[PDB]
This record gives sequence, C-alpha cells and structure tokens, in this order.
Amino acid sequence: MSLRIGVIGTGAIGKEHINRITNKLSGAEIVAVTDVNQEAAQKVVEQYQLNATVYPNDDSLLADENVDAVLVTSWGPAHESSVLKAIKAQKYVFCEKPLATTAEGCMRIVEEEIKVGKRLVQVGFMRRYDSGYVQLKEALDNHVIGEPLMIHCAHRNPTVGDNYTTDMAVVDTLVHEIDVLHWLVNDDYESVQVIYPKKSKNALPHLKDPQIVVIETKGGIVINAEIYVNCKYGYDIQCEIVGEDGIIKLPEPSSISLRKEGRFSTDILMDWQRRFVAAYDVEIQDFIDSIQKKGEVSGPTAWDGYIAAVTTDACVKAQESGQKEKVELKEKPEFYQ
Amino acid sequence: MSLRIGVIGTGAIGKEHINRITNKLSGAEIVAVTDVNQEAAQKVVEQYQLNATVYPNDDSLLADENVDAVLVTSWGPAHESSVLKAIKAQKYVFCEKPLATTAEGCMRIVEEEIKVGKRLVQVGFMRRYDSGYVQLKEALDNHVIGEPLMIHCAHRNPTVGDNYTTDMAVVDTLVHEIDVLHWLVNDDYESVQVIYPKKSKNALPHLKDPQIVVIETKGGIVINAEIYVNCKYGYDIQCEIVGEDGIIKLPEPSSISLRKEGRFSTDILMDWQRRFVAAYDVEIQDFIDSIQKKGEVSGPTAWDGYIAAVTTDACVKAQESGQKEKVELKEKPEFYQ
Amino acid sequence: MSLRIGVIGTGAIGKEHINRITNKLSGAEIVAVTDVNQEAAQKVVEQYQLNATVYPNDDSLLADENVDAVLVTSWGPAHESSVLKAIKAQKYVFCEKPLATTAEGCMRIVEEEIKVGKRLVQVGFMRRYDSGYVQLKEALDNHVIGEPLMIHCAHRNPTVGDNYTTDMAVVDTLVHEIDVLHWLVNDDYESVQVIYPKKSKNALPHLKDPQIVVIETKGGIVINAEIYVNCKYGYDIQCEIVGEDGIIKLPEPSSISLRKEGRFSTDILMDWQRRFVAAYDVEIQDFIDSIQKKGEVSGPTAWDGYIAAVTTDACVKAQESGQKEKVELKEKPEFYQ
Amino acid sequence: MSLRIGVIGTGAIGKEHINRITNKLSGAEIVAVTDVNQEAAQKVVEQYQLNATVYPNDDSLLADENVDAVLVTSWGPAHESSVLKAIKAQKYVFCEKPLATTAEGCMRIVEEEIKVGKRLVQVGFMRRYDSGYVQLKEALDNHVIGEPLMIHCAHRNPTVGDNYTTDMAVVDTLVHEIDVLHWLVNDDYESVQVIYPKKSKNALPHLKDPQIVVIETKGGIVINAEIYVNCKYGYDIQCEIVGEDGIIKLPEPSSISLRKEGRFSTDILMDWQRRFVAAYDVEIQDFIDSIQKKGEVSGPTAWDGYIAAVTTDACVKAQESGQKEKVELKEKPEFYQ
Ligand SMILES: NC(=O)C1=CN([C@@H]2O[C@H](COP(=O)(O)OP(=O)(O)OC[C@H]3O[C@@H](n4cnc5c(N)ncnc54)[C@H](O)[C@@H]3O)[C@@H](O)[C@H]2O)C=CC1
Ligand SMILES: NC(=O)C1=CN([C@@H]2O[C@H](COP(=O)(O)OP(=O)(O)OC[C@H]3O[C@@H](n4cnc5c(N)ncnc54)[C@H](O)[C@@H]3O)[C@@H](O)[C@H]2O)C=CC1
Ligand SMILES: NC(=O)c1ccc[n+]([C@@H]2O[C@H](COP(=O)([O-])OP(=O)(O)OC[C@H]3O[C@@H](n4cnc5c(N)ncnc54)[C@H](O)[C@@H]3O)[C@@H](O)[C@H]2O)c1
Ligand SMILES: NC(=O)c1ccc[n+]([C@@H]2O[C@H](COP(=O)([O-])OP(=O)(O)OC[C@H]3O[C@@H](n4cnc5c(N)ncnc54)[C@H](O)[C@@H]3O)[C@@H](O)[C@H]2O)c1
Repeated sequence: MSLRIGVIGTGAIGKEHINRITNKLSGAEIVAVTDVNQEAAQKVVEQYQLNATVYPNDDSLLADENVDAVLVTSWGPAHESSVLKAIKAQKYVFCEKPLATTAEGCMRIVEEEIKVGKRLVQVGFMRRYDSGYVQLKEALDNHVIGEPLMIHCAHRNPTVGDNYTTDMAVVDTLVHEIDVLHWLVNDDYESVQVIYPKKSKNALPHLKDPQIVVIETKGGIVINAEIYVNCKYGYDIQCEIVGEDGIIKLPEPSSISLRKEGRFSTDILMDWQRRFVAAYDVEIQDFIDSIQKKGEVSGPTAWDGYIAAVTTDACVKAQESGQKEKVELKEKPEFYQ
Repeated sequence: MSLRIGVIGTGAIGKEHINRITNKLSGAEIVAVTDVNQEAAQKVVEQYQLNATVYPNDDSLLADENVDAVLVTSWGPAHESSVLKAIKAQKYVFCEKPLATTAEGCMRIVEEEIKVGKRLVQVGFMRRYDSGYVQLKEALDNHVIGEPLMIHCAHRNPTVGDNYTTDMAVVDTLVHEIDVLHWLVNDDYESVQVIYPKKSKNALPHLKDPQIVVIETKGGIVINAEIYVNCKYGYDIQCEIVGEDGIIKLPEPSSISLRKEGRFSTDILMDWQRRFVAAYDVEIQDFIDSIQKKGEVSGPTAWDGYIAAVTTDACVKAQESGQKEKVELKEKPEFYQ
Repeated sequence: MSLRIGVIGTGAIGKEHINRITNKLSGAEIVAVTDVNQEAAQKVVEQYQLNATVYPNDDSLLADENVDAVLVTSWGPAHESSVLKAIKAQKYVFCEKPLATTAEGCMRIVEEEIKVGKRLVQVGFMRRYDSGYVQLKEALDNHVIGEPLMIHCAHRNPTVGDNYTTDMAVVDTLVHEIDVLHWLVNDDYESVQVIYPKKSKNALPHLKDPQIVVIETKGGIVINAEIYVNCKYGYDIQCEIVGEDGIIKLPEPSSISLRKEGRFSTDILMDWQRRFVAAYDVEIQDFIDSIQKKGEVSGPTAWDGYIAAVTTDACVKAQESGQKEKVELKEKPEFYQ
Repeated sequence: MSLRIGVIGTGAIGKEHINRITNKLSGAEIVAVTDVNQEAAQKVVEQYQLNATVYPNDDSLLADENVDAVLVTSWGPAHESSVLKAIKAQKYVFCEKPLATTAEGCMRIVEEEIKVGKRLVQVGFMRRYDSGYVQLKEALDNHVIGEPLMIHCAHRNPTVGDNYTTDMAVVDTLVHEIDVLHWLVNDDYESVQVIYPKKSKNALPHLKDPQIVVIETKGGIVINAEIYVNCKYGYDIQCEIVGEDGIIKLPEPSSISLRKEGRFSTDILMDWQRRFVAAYDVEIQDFIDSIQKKGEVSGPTAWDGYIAAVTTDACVKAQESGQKEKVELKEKPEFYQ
C-alpha cells in the first residue's frame, strides 16, 4: 500500500518530482495538488494522468486526511508557510530549498518540529545522495586521508539570465556546497569572506561574476569556493578535500573519450539538469522508503536548513562589506542527534 | 493500473528482478511465481511480501489469465521451454540469457514469435542500456569517427570457481560482448578465431585462461576480444572503437580519486554485480513501459538471441580446433525490422 | 669555443650544475670553483675530474681572467655580494634564487646592471623552462581561454626537516610560484593575505603548516596558493588557470598506469629533485647559448629577482600580521622593457 | 677530449643528429660528413658552421684517421656496406634502423663484430631510451605484475605520402615495436599473422591500411599490434601489457588540460618528430659516454638488428600469405650473452 502524496507548487520542479514519483520510483502516488495558479495545477493532473484532488490552497490540501506526505515545491519565499502548516497538520514534508528565506523562518520550523516530537521535515539538498559525494563521505568516515585541513571547490555555470543577480550566487548557487561540505566534514562554519576577481566579459554589467568565497570551520578547516556562473565552457562541479595524509577528489560525470582532430577529450555537461538526476531519484525514493520503514524522514534535517540559512546571510553580508563576517549559530538541539 | 508479472525461476537473478520490480521500478507487480524448487519460491513470496500465486510449474502459471508478462530466469538449459510456452500462451516474455542453449532452440522461438505476429520476446542483454554503451552508440550513429574499422575490448574477472570451464568463457562471459558489438556497429559476424596465450598462474589446471578471440564482420570490421577471468586485480570491462577519422572508448565506472603514499589512483570494482546495476534497472523499466505504451517489447530481439547462439557455437568450435571457423547465419526475417 | 665558467659555492646544487655542464650540456666548461670550505671545493674538483682552480675566495676567482661567467650557488645571504662583484668585474652571472635576501639588495643589483648597458644577470627560476609551464604560456599568449581571472595552485612536499621554518614556506618554497605566475599572466602583484588552516599532525610544533596565500594582481586576477610541506603522500605541484572562456591546467609528470589490487593508478614523485631536472638542463643551456650568440643572458631578469624579493617580503609580513599586506613596487625601468 | 665523429649521409635524420651533437650533447664533435650528393653535404657543413671535411665517398671518410666513430644515416640499403667497412676499419658505429635490409646482411655484420672482440655497433632503436618504456621495463624487472601474458599496442600516424607502401608498415613503422617489445619481455618471437581490416577511406588505393599483426613469442606471450598510418586524428603510440596479477600501460605525452566548449581535453601530437626527441638525445649521449668510459658501445646490439631483420621478414611474408608464417632464429651467440 503506497504512500499518498500531496504536492504544494506545481511548477518546473514540482512537475519533475511528480513525474519521478509517478513513472520512475516505487511506493507512492500523487493524490492531491495545489498551486498559486490553480489552472496550471489542473493541467498537471491531466498531463500526468493523476488520481488527484485539486485544492484551492495548502490548508485545504493539508486538511485532507487521505494525504500522508507533502512536497513543498512552490515559489521560494512561499515555502516557510506550507512547511509550518504541514508540521502542525502533522504530515510528512519534503521541502525543496530554501527551507525559508530567513534564519528566523527556519528557527520557527525547527521549534515547531521539536514539539511534534519526530522528524517530519526533509530538506531537498540532493547532493548528499550523489554517488560521488557518497564516496567522498565513506572515505572520510574511514579515515583514509586523516584529518581534513582544506577544501577547494568550484561551482561553474555556462551562463545565467538577465534576472540573475550578485547575491543569488550565494543564496541560490553556493547553497548546495554550503550544505554538503559541513555534512562531509562534520564541522560547523565560523567565518566567511568574499573576494571579487576581475569581472568576466560574459557577465552582464549588473552582475558580479566570478566570486570567491572563503569559509573557515570551528575546527579550522579552510574552504575556498569558486563561483563562476558565466564560465561559458559548461556546467561543472569540482571538489577536492586535502587531508593530513592524502587527497580525495570528486569525479567528473561519466563520458566516453574521443581521439579526433588533435585532441584527446571527454564531454562536459551543458545543462545543470542532467548533472544530478540520479541524486534526485535516490533522494525522493529515500523520502518514501524511510517513512514506510521507520515512520520518519532520514535526509537533511530542518536544522540543516537553519544552518544553510544562517551561513547564507553571513555570505550576503560579506558580499557587500568586503569584510570577514562571523557565522553565529545557536546550539544544536539534541532533538537532531 | 500495473503490469502483472509472473516469474519462472526464483534463484539469485530472479530474486533480483523481483526486488527491483517490487521496490525500485514503477508500473508492475509480481502476481505469480514458479520454481523447480517449489519450496524456494514460497520463501521468495514471503521474503518480498508479494501478492503472488505459487504454481507447481510453468504451464500452470501461463494458464493463469491474470498474468500478462513473464520473467524467464531459470536454470539456463531450462529457458527454451518456458519461452516457447509463453509465446504460444501469448504472454510477454523477458528471457535472461541464454535464449536457448542451441542455435536450433533459438530458431524455434523465432519461428514461433513470427506466427503470433508481434514482439513478445525481449532478451536480457543489459549492456545496451548502459549509459556508456549508449554514448558509444549515439556517437557512431552521428558519424563522429566515420566508418568503424577495428574494435579492441577486454572482459576481465578477478577469479572464477572450480566449476568454471574453458568453454564457459565464450558461452557465458563473451556472450555480452557478442551481442552489444554487432548492435553498436550494425554488422553481422562472419568468422571467429581463438588464440591461447601462456596460461595464467591464477587459473586452475583444468581451465584455459586467458583467451583471445578474433572476430571479423561481413563489412570487414576486425574485433579482437581479450578474456581473462583470473586477472586478480578486479572486474573490468574495456571497449575501444577505432574509426576512420577518430577513436571512441568506454569510460571507467565513476570513482573518487586518491592521492596517498606515492600513488594517484581511482577504484576498480571487484564485484561484477555492481558494474551494471543501473542497466538492469533501465532494462526492466523499459520492458514494462514499452508494453504499457506500445503493446510490444523494445529491447534485444529473439533474432538477436539466435545470433548470439550461432556465434557462440562458432567460438566453441574455434576453441577446440584452433581454426578460423565460419559464422553461418540464416537470412534476417523482415519480421525483425 | 667553450664558455669558461667559474662556480662560487660547490654546494648541493653547485655540484649538480657542475655535473650537467660537464657531462650533459654543450659549449662550456668549469675552470674555477671557490667554496667557503676549501676542502669541500677540493673534493668536488676530484669528484668530477675537473680541470679547475681552487680559490680561497670569490675575489681571487673573479680575478682569474679565464672565467667568462660565474654560477652563484652558495648560501642565500652570500649572493648579493658575489653578484655585485661579478657585475663590477663584468662577468656573466647565473644566480640561483634568491637574487638577494632583501628587496633593497636586489634593487642595488638592478642599478649596477643598468649601468653596464647589457644584461649580465640571469636568475635561476627554472620553472619558466618547464614544458608544462611553457605550454601554459603558449595557450595564454594565444588567447585560448581569453582573460585570466583566477589561478589555483598548490606546492606540496612529503616532509621537511627541523630546520624548515614558517617563513621558509614563502621564502624558499612559494618563491617559484611567485615568479612563474606573473611571468605567465603578465601582471604585477598588489596584495597578499595569509590564512592558516588547522595545523597538520605531520608538522613540527614550531611550524605553521599548511598555509594558504591569496594574492591579487593590479589587473584583478585572484591567486590562491596552498603550501603544505608535510603532506606525506608525495611531492606535487598543481596549477590551474581559470579564464573567461575556458580553463587550462598543468600536467602531472609522465608515469605509466597500473591496474592492481582494486586500484588504477599513476606514480607520484617522492623527491623534489626529480620534478624539474629537465628545466635545469634547458636553463643552463640557454645561459650558455644566449651568451655565445647574443653577447648577453636571456632568462629571468634581475628585475624579476626584485619583484620576487618584494612580493615574498609582503608574504612574510602577512604571516605574522594576519591582515591584507601591501605590495608596492618601483616602476619598471626602461632597461627591462 | 671530444669523441671525433663522421657522418655518412647528411640526410634529414643525419642533419638532426649533427645538430644535437653540435648544439645539445656533451663530449663529441662532427669532423667529417660524406653524402652521395656532394653539394648536399656542403650545404650542411655551412648550415651548422661545422669544422668538418667533405668526402666523395665513405672509403675516404673512414680513411680519415681523425674520425673515431661514424653515424650511418643514409638510405636503408646503403647501410650494410658502410657498416661492414666501418667494422673492418675498426671505428665505432651508430647505425640508424635498419641495420641491414636483409636478415642475412645483418648476420654478416654480426659475424664481423664477434671477430673484432668488442662491441662497436649500436643500432638506433631509440624507444629503449624513452622514459615511458624505461618505466615499463623497470616495473617488469621488479615483477610488479608477475608474468607478462598479452601485449596490446598501436602505432598510428595522421597520413602518409604516395611513396608509403604496404610492407613499409612492418619495415619502417612496426619495426620499432618489434625491437622494444622483445627487449621489454625478454622473449624471442616465433610466429606472425597479418589480418587486414576494412580498408580506410584515408588510405590510397595501392595501400593496405589499417593492418593488425598478431605475434606469438616462444614463451606464450601474444602480441597484437595495430598499424594505422592514415588515422587522421594524430600521431599516437599506445602500449599495454597484461600480466598475471596486473596491467601496466605507456603514458600519453605530457600536455596541459583544457576545458572549453563542452569538452575536457589534452593535446595529441601531430608530428612523429616531436614524439621521441628526448629519446634521441639520450641515445647519442649514451653512444658517446659508453665509448669514453668503457671503450665500447652499449645500446641495442647488432644481434637485435638481426632479430629485427628476421621478424620483419616473416611479417612481410604474412602480408602476402595470409597464413601463420614462421620466425626461425639462429641461436644467440656467446658474444651477446
Ligand atoms: N631552484 C631550486 O630548486 C634550488 C636552489 N637552491 C638554492 O641554492 C642555494 C644553496 O643551495 P644548496 O646546495 O641547497 O645549499 P648548500 O648549503 O649545500 O650550498 C652552500 C655551499 O656553498 C658554500 N658557500 C656558502 N657561502 C659561500 C660564499 N659566500 N662563497 C663561497 N662559498 C660559499 C658553503 O660552504 C656550502 O658548501 C640557496 O640560495 C638555495 O635557495 C637550493 C636547492 C634547490
Ligand atoms: N628512427 C627514426 O625514427 C628514423 C630513422 N630513419 C632512418 O634513417 C635513414 C634515412 O633517413 P632520412 O633522413 O629520413 O632519409 P634521407 O633520404 O633524407 O637520407 C638519405 C640521405 O643520405 C644520402 N645517402 C644515401 N645513401 C648514401 C651512401 N651510401 N653514402 C653516403 N650518402 C648517402 C642521400 O643523398 C640522402 O641525402 C633510413 O634508414 C631510415 O629508416 C628515418 C627517419 C626516422
Ligand atoms: N534542489 C534543487 O537543485 C532545486 C532546483 C530547482 C528549484 N529548486 C527550488 O524549488 C522551488 C521551486 O522551483 P521551481 O523552479 O519549480 O519554481 P517555478 O517558478 O517553476 O514554479 C513554482 C510553482 O509554484 C507555484 N506557487 C507559487 N507560490 C505558491 C504558494 N504560495 N502556494 C502554492 N503554490 C505556489 C507557482 O504558481 C508555480 O507554479 C524553489 O524554491 C527553488 O529554489 C531547487
Ligand atoms: N544478464 C546477466 O548478466 C545474467 C546474470 C546472471 C545470470 N543470468 C542468467 O539468468 C539465468 C538464471 O541465473 P541464476 O544465477 O539466477 O540461476 P540460479 O541457479 O541461482 O537459480 C535458478 C533458479 O531457477 C530454478 N529452476 C531451474 N530449472 C527450472 C525450470 N525448468 N523451471 C522453473 N524453475 C527452474 C532453480 O530451482 C533455481 O531456483 C541463467 O540462465 C543465467 O545464465 C544472466
């Protein structure tokens, strides 16, 4: 008997989560949907031949007792509300990033979840499910390189839109690195600093691209993260961890090699959407399996969402002050360990 | 409404196909099972909490009208029977290799399928679904390297069992290369020759390991395939296609790199079972989707099974004669194109 | 017509330069060695069956009207003196790093040379002669990746002795990076910040290891250099240059690949001596050839030695400071461009 | 005390050997050149401002009591003669491949040398001086992968001229492989089979290209070598050795990596001249050094030239035959081990 899932927000990402739950994964189905654009939701239900109730809003959908879990995939600033509602409604919630657009909004969600007494919230930081990052994790966990000391990483995007603005590099783009890194090395951030190199000809005048973000943890690990969203050549994620006795590095995505016209080459992905498809599948399949096999969620926690939110705020501060900002976290409530 | 699947043979592989259909894939369920060891099948149904009828044999299971598709995963020599039955019973059949242990047994299945008037048989040559081989396919299809001229490939296994015998290298091991290569280059085999290098210390006295198999197609492509099932270092699949204007090569499985104690390294898989897990998932998911979206199967055909069987026979001949044997194929019935 | 050469300081590197000039290169011979240890110099004269003269001091060696050029290869502090004399005595001089231990000492040498009217002083920054770096320079000169924006480099070393001190990391180690980088990107530095990650267990109590050095050029290029001299795994030099439209990267030293015991690996050098052996040969040969053909030296200028001296000064300052120290440079004299 | 050297045949390669000895290496000079074209030789004497004598023929050049050694670097057929004279005249001889164009001509040279009592003849198979192959030899000598069982190698070239003929593929091209392989694995050949794949569109009507050459040693090692001289993409040499417990492989030539326009790539050389330039320098230097230190030459022996001559004979035979031709070799004389 399948997990019955209500989706709040039926845009490009909600539609993709609906397609995988419906045609790829196992153990769940979509029974309810709601969208700010109620017409758009109706089209979705028809597009994917769903057996779903179309509601006017999220309270209606959460009111429906036949639904046991929700996917929060609405406009970013809209997330905090639905998450809060679903928690008090005591449903299982998978929330796409961000958990909330402010550190406060995350704190409210943390405080609420601690009441309900168990893990209901899983945040959509999918990198933790990528086979590469999983391997890095296993290696560190087995002490293969001794104590981590430094981390170098890059998040490169071929080109962004006119809409894309300087702060979005940290709040949208760097946010994945921010979650996965502290998860990898089991350490909390302490300071951040932003350094702007010469502008790139490919960046529009209103955008500061590229950027370099330096982040120290409490234990003293030093991270320097390169963000270049108009790098032109492709979509590219790189991550090298330098330990005491060795170095481990994230793999390139699999590609056939080619010998032709003077070059020995492999492919580089252009579309960000193809880089992590496997991690999304595994991320959602786990949300399901975990509930039906543990009566709770297992992925990135509400607390992690808070950490992301705080560190993000610090980065945006550093962005505009050119200073070394501090990352001040509240104590980790034992509820999350 | 899901495809309802009966499984004939509930051993190690049937159990794996049952686990994926039940807990990973989408659009199907197991409703019937049968096994030579009827007790073993009962245990399976309990192990995976299935809603399935346990039958005494395959005619009983095929007689059941509520089942619409079968997985033939029994002892190798047992396949030909169930496949024939399921065809006359007009059910959809996914048959694990071999389709039949003789070229004749394949011909019977081909002749039978052509009667029933549509594609019911899909053979379990999963390599066609591997993302690497798919990329090689796309490149050749796009004429990236011009006409293929030669192919070098290797199928290496760490170590085999006491049970493993010389002929098994071609009938079991090389059989995957035999299917995928002719699929890649759209050409039929014409001759085969086996050359035995110095024996390996890791091979038991009764086994001829390693082996080299040279195969020419009709168009003149020359294949030389290395088989070394006691290579010790790992499980390894390599494939290089040399064209007129360039060279394309199969990727290593993804791994993190390590810098430690004088070496810069990546991992090599030890267990063959981890090499193709993604292709099995995609292979079966396609068997399903195709039926429910086309009213027929789409993968490797009964004819391909025949080709595999014929080429295999030729290789075993060459094995013992040290001669250049001929691969004599009957004309490809238009039913398969 | 062999160029007659005298060596001031038959030390470790002095011995090697003597051996390559004597037994590998073309068009020159050692005719005079002087060492602060008269007996050391004598051992070397018999070591390489040299037909040379042993002098108590440089004055007398330089007085020898035979010597056309000198190799200044003794203690770092003892360089400025020998160099200045050599210029006044108007001999050709190849000086191993550093040119002088003080930014001013180098400016003193800069002036003397300008007077003499031609270039007599070449500094031993051999990296400029490495095929790798030469390839990098070629690609940059050809606009292959457009404008350089960022550079990520690392200089790692298995272990050091009790004598290796925190500042030696920027004085003796990072010095090569500081030279080659500005040569490559054709830009002047401006600021250096030093960031100390968690100290490694492989470092001795008195040493700060690892260290990160961020460096901004006046054009806007940001450079972060990792120095880790107790990395344990091997001796390793990495350099990646991120441009507007692409990325170029320094190769690993050629090594055979090996597949064995679950790993696919290349070799990492364990000894800094082996890393640039070819660069030395090409270096000295150019000294010789340049003189015999043009009547002057060619390599890194005395000015580059000064550029080094200054930059490495700001780094030693940022080591204690913790702040963004400044790099003020005198304007480049007409003499050098 | 420079070794005085005379060059017989100031051709393309003769010019290069003259240039490296004159301007790169140590301990030798060119004092006499003779060419079948008196005016060609004269151009070269002024070309490299040589202080040499121009002789109408080799007899007169060898008569010159100045020359201590000769470089035999003229038309292939014109080698045996010049070599034999040189031995009778008791000079040191470095002979570029081939030693002689007939297996017997080489056996003639073998005998003459044995008489003289020491080794005067070194053959120009420079691959033995390549760091890559040297690394391979080292690993094999150390038993890193246990017993060699198979070797896969390829010799590819962008394009050839109208003059390049089918047999030149084994005479001029595969010849280097034939030498270095037996050196590496310390084994004698035994049989050669030639297999002609589908002919490439880049080959001229009169040429058989590509070709595959299978070769068995008397120890049981199987070697398949691909020769493709119209591969278009570049000049490329590959060599992989499969042992009992591991695999070792020849590196690509060092190149910088580039990420640009959806591709991650290294450079493939376009000109065979650039591939082994270092091997030549090390080759000639060893000729010189070996003589000045030991009073004899060191490299590939006259016997290896004969081993080549024979093997390449069986290959030219298998080219027309189509059968498994035989390689009978005279027993190795005491003189060579
Ligand atoms: N580019 C590179 O990778 C390397 C360059 N070097 C540089 O070379 C210099 C020293 O090299 P090492 O052989 O490693 O050290 P070293 O200590 O062995 O060489 C010093 C030797 O020269 C003699 N000496 C010192 N001062 C002298 C003077 N005023 N006159 C005559 N003789 C004198 C000493 O007796 C001693 O034997 C340093 O400046 C160092 O930075 C060192 C190693 C590597
Ligand atoms: N190891 C390698 O990669 C290479 C070696 N070679 C070998 O070198 C030889 C020729 O090399 P190339 O310069 O390419 O050809 P080449 O034709 O330019 O050299 C022949 C030259 O020597 C002169 N010559 C011919 N016979 C002579 C004789 N009996 N006495 C005096 N002079 C004579 C001719 O006038 C001509 O100028 C061949 O044996 C070839 O196999 C050629 C190229 C590469
Ligand atoms: N994990 C990832 O790498 C990843 C990738 C893309 C997007 N996201 C995140 O997922 C969220 C959704 O992204 P998207 O690209 O699908 O957005 P979108 O603009 O394509 O679609 C959002 C949909 O939600 C609806 N909506 C807006 N406000 C709502 C509300 N208050 N209640 C119910 N529905 C509402 C809109 O009508 C729209 O149909 C964003 O917050 C985004 O940051 C995460
Ligand atoms: N695609 C691949 O790479 C791959 C991998 C493994 C196995 N296979 C093939 O799949 C088949 C099954 O392999 P396996 O390892 O699971 O075998 P197995 O021995 O582990 O199990 C076979 C099961 O089938 C049952 N059986 C035997 N004869 C039967 C019959 N006549 N009718 C019904 N059931 C019968 C047996 O009792 C047993 O439980 C083999 O033919 C094998 O070659 C393919």
